[PDB]
Amino acid sequence: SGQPIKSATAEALAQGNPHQVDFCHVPYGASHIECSFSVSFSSELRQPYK
Amino acid sequence: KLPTNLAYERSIDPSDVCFFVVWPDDRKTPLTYNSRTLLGQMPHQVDFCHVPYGASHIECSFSVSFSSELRQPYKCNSSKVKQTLVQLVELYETKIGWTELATRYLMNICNGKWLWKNTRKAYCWNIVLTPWPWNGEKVGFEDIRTNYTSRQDFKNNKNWSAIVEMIKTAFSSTDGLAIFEVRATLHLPTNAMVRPSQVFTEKSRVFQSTTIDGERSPILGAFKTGAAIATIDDWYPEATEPLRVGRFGVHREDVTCYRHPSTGKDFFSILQQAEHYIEVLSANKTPAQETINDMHFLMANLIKGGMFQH
Amino acid sequence: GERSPILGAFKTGAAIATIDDWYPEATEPLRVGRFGVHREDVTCYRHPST
Amino acid sequence: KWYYKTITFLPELCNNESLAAKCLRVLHGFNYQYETRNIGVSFPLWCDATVGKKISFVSKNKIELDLLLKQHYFVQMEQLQYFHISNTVLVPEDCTYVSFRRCQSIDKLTAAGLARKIRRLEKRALSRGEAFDPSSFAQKEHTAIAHYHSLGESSKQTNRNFRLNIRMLSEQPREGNSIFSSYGLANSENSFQPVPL
RNA sequence: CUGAUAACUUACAGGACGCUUUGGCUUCAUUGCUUUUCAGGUGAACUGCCGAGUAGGUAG
Repeated sequence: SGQPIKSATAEALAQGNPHQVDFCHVPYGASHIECSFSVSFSSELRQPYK
Repeated sequence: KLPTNLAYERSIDPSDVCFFVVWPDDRKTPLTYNSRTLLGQMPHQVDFCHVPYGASHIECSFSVSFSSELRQPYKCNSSKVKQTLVQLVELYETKIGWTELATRYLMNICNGKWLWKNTRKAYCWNIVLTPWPWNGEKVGFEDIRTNYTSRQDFKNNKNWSAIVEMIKTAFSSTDGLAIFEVRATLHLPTNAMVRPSQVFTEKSRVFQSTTIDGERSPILGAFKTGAAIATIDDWYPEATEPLRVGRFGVHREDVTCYRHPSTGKDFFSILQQAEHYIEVLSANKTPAQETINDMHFLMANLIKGGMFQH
Repeated sequence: GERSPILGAFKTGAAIATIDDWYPEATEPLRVGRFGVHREDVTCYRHPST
Repeated sequence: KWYYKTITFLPELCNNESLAAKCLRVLHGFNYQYETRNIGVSFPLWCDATVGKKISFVSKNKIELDLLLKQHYFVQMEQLQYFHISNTVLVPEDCTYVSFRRCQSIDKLTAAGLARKIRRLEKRALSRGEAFDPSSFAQKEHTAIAHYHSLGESSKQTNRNFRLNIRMLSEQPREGNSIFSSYGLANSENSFQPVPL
């Protein structure tokens, strides 16, 4: 739980590491977001499947 | 300590900064830019973004949300350090209130720190906040070079106290929220350079763009404009300027970093003394020498905050 | 004919089934499971020893 | 009946455009004491990047060709050996005939250039009526340009930093006597005069 | 300085004729991947002119 090899210098910890990420945002001038799905309830709990 | 599985969620949430050219007929069009390529005789794209001829000024719009994710960790794994960190946050909140960090965060939004370079060689730039939840008029800051220079220039009691509080309550309350919609007006000289955010391209000047009304426009980043608001860290050993809040106080312009683990002022050296900071925040008086200024830094890191795990 | 983000069919099933607040003590509802695991707290409540 | 004195740049590391521009500045200083338009540019080692270490001054007369190459600048870069002037040899019959053309269309693609162009069009729309919208003048989105190796030139009478930007192209080995210009040439308002390289 | 010293296996050729693999079939029940991110043009390639002109040229 101590310090590493002196390769983690004040210079080396300040090198910019790049990540790639998927970015989703609301486009400028949009009114709002509409989120739609469907759900169905049934009686599969009355009787075991096997 | 560092319980192998510990994450926080960010408490400040900025968006992309959309640019508009507003015309002498007070109509606004999305600012568009040129992308030249030198077709070398028998890849190296370069972008140029200026204010088009006979334009009134530029409008820069984005939104920022202050929320309450710093109270409890996202994942913690350990029913020992969870309550330690929750106790440390609420002991901070009660002993030394959210005023300092709230003010420091809010000043960067109200002075156009998030424009980065576009305020250089500019005549007049004004900032209008639309806060939420809010009952009254829009908060206005007129030409921010002459009459908004120091802290006291902002503390003109007209709205300042009404918008600092609501950032304190956001960090105080469970499911606390404050949403600011920020709009800046830039009166630049004729045919002046606009400096938006640049795409990485691992190895000249490709810009980060979006689509507005079916035409591409430069955006000046989302994480870019978050780095600007979080330039509040001037507690590192001696002091020169405010750094962007990291774990190892990284300066980007020169590729050194202060708060190096050797100094014992990085986040992981200060965090591993949480159990200590619990007892000094109970007894009168806490000094604004290194202990308060470390609690500021620890909190600043928790308003940010990814994974503090090993 | 355009790529759109989804929020998932199994994740929405987990949101609806976040009702389990009957576990030994009780603080907030869990995803109904066999051993009622907490995802935030990496521990499992409702563990067979209980 | 053309001769050539190729001046090569010896010092092993140097900017070639910084020298070529200066050489054409001293050519431009000449042709004003002696109001003549006879002398060319002839960049023999013009590659795609770093125009080569030598430049000649191909012309007919060979009395002005060597009049201007003794003007205490070319001479002063001779004792300190950064230049190597030739001995005014004649051009052979079957040579490669190129053409170094100042375009000036590249200067008016720069954002400043576009602004300057729109401002002029705004001034001489004094065929009066509608004050035409500057709104309806946008840089497209994309420009593919080549090749133009811009030389660091500057004005004398006004302290303005311009940039003559010049293109190589080779055909049609004969026209004029000669024609050229102030900064050497293959364009100025009359000619596409070749140069024997 | 060799189980030493020397060493021509050759010539010719017809594998053919015939053939039915088949019938039958249930792979299924359950499911949260998420947390945090600065790409970087110190100013610099300007001002005109000709031109009906977002055309095409032009001096310094």
